Amino acid sequence: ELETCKEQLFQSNMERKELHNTVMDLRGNIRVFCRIRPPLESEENRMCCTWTYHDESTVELQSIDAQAKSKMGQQIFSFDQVFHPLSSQSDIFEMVSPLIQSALDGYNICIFAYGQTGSGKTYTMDGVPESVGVIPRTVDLLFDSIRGYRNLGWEYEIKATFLEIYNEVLYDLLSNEQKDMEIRMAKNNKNDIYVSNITEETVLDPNHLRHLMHTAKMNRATASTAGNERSSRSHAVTKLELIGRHAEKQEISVGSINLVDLAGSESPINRSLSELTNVILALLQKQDHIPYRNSKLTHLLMPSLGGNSKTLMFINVSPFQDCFQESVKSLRFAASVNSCKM
Amino acid sequence: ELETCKEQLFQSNMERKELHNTVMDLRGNIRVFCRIRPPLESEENRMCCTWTYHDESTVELQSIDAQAKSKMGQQIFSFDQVFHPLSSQSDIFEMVSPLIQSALDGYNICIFAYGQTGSGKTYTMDGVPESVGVIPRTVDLLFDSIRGYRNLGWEYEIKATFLEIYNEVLYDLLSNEQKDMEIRMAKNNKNDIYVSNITEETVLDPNHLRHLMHTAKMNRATASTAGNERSSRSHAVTKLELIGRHAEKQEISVGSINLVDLAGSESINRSLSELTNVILALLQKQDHIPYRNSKLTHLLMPSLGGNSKTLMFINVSPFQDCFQESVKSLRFAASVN
Ligand SMILES: Nc1ncnc2c1ncn2[C@@H]1O[C@H](COP(=O)(O)OP(=O)(O)O)[C@@H](O)[C@H]1O
Ligand SMILES: Nc1ncnc2c1ncn2[C@@H]1O[C@H](COP(=O)(O)OP(=O)(O)O)[C@@H](O)[C@H]1O
Ligand SMILES: [Mg+2]
Ligand SMILES: [Mg+2]
Repeated sequence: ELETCKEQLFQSNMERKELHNTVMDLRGNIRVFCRIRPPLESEENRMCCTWTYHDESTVELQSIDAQAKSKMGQQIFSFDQVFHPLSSQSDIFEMVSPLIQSALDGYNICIFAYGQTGSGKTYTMDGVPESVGVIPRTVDLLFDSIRGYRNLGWEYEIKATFLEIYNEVLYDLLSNEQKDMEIRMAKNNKNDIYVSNITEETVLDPNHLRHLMHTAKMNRATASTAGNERSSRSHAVTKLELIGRHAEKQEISVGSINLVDLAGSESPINRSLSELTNVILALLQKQDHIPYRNSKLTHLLMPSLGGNSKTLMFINVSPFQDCFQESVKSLRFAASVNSCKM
Repeated sequence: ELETCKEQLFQSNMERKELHNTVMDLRGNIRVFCRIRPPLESEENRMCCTWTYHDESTVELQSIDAQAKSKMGQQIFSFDQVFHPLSSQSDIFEMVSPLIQSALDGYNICIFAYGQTGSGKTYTMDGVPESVGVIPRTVDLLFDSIRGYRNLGWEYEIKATFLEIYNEVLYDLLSNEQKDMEIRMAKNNKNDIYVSNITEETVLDPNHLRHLMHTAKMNRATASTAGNERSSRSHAVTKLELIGRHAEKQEISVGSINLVDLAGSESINRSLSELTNVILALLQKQDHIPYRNSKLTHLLMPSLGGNSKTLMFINVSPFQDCFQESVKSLRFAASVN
């Protein structure tokens, strides 16, 4: 008879699962966001732009130059939402926690931080000890959720791997034992991908994972020091694969989260950056063929840009005049996107 | 030990509830549908119209009068869905069943069948012993759901009341004791309404209620028999009130289902017209809704409110001679969304 609790507990969750993917689907599946960051004490003598916020999801930006102002015309863009200099980390996390539950439910996620250097990706994805980013929160939420699922029969296992992509070249950031990795078809799924030779530790709790994350950062030997042309010009893919198994019932749940702290989008490899973009738009257009294998980064995420996959995308921008010319570019991508979702 | 687990059930269900309403919301909350009925053996020599189906949620009608249709511009309308002559009762019910869940979760529902006489309203809401309508299936679905809910701690209680509105006059279809009934502010909710003197039976199962529905139908002894300007000119409000109580937790769930079998739409109309206004008035987020301008809009005031969910069926006849009317029916729909 208590089977009727556990069995119906198995059933309410099954229904909860569909309502949620349905909500997810109507809401989007490929949402684009914008994040604007407050200027720093070391930029108090820096020139801004004029941020006009027409409604909670649209924003127009204008060059404080009254002269150039004439030939530029208009600069107005909308998104599924917009975050302004007073928007907290916890704010941005609201837009993400749902996708986290989708992964536990068996769907692949992809959160990308994108923008020109200085914009705020690293701050967004990782954050800082004072105000943690998406990844740190994602982990806590992940372990909380997992904890509960036990009472339902599901035993979850997390499998983390951390790497970097610098010039169409992959780097395990968990080992210094310099090897040669390759993106290849997963043995039990020609559609899933697998990286050969990566360190794939199985997280034991927020701790063990915070560590691993630290390690990955160090081994990144982040020479943001001298000629940093490296870190600001390379992709950082953190992947957590969630494997849920229900014995005495069978069937498993497999969903993966891919937290990409993208390279800076500025100008004078871009092989990926550009390629990544094409792929994204190519989907929105239900295009027949997506060039996933045209770049190490799209090949690697191929299985999470798929059909049921859900993608977040943050465009970070600096509220500064000198940036402006870039700041606009970052947004245009956002504008070119939603023009396809039409 | 169950006290750590079953609580997760009340806790789980709770979240299902929150999500369903979220889906309901994005979907609509106020959806307008369209049903076209196929011609009968007694209409084989009747003139149809040109039913163009541009996509599964849009359709264009046209006067076979190459003469008239060349003088009108067009005849095109889209709904949240459209059902054609081949659409079954079970099809329509799929559009409804979700709202039945909302009811049990504590929201107010309203299903309206609407159109010119002879279009399909009575068929849709009540149906026939062969192909039952929305109301019959709502009761079955309502009792199944209830039956499972027990295991979650909730005890549900249904409370039916059937009435008719003829000329801004309310008739209790469950008693022949001819009394005077009034619409007034509920005691424990000034926004809620309560009719005085209505028989309010507490349904015990599909039977008890099917019975009551029959009674209600007999006690309707309309003039459709001898002077149809009656039945086909009055409103039939069936109302099931769902009250769920969770003891050893407190908290109750109060929701109602209002099944309205509207009166013919051809140009009394005090209500039918008013009803229309009110509907549209909501889609426009208007400041003040004139709920008390008609007997129907005042009875349903609480089930058209904020959270409230509303389904609107516009039945139409596939006939040339109905044409001019069939377009008016669709214009209302053209303005809703
Ligand atoms: N939202 C913010 N609030 C406060 N400081 C921020 C914010 N966003 C970015 N910063 C600051 O600037 C730095 C973050 O780097 P970032 O702009 O993420 O990299 P890139 O755009 O080169 O990938 C941090 O040292 C942090 O103090
Ligand atoms: N979908 C249908 N399939 C078969 N018969 C139908 C259908 N719709 C309506 N009818 C028929 O016509 C009658 C229904 O009346 P109705 O058109 O609902 O009323 P009004 O439009 O006057 O409110 C029934 O006797 C039924 O046989
Ligand atoms: Mg950075
Ligand atoms: Mg009728």
